[PDB]
Amino acid sequence: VLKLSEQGVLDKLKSKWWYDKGSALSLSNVAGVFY
Amino acid sequence: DRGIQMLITTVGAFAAFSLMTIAVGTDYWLYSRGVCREEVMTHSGLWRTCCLEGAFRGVCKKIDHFPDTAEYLLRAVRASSVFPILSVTLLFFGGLCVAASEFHRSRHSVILSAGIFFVSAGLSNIIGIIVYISANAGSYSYGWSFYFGAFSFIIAEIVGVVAVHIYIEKHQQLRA
Amino acid sequence: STKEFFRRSKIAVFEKMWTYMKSAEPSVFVRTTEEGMIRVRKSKGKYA
Repeated sequence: VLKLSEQGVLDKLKSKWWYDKGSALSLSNVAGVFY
Repeated sequence: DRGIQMLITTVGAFAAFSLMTIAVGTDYWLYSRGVCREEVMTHSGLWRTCCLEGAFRGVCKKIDHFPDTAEYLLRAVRASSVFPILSVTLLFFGGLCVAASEFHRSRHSVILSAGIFFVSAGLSNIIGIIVYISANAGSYSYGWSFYFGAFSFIIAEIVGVVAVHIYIEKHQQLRA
Repeated sequence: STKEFFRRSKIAVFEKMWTYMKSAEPSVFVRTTEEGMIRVRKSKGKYA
């Protein structure tokens, strides 16, 4: 685990499996009175 | 001022019809941040949204309008853009009646019928804008296409004021 | 330790933060915590 941590393997695996996964009134409130 | 009022109507009808046709065709209605197929700054319209920068710049795909009857009707109406294309149809007919007034001066209802078509187009255009804003909502900026549509609505209504003004003046002169 | 943490980071967000901090001119770095506190207080919300 220490070797894998120091070699960036855990970081790469994390980045791969986690990141790479990837007010005023509105007219809709008064839209009835305009129609 | 009968000559200049008729010239004002003719120039306005051409200007109002041209701006609506440009507004519907031009795809610069809204500057949004969407995708072209990561999200990029794009320029939207009535049928297609296309990117403004990046690798996929210049190329784009038809807007997928479709992703409970209330939202289904609203989505269908804004999908077909019926109201703005309806305003274009009314404006085209309004220009026909304005042009046909010179060719057939015997009938009097011709110029009035033109006046109603110009104001009817304005009513159709304002419904489309309200529906378009309502549907899109369900940061952004409006491009010159939106202002071209709105400006033509002001021109369309102004010509409608002048059109029926001539009809009243010409009928007032005949009766009294 | 914070500068060393950002320098040796491989997380996308912190690598981006370090890439920015290393190039920023004038130096975004300070010599004392009091210095950074005064820099945030006197930068009118333009320094974090």
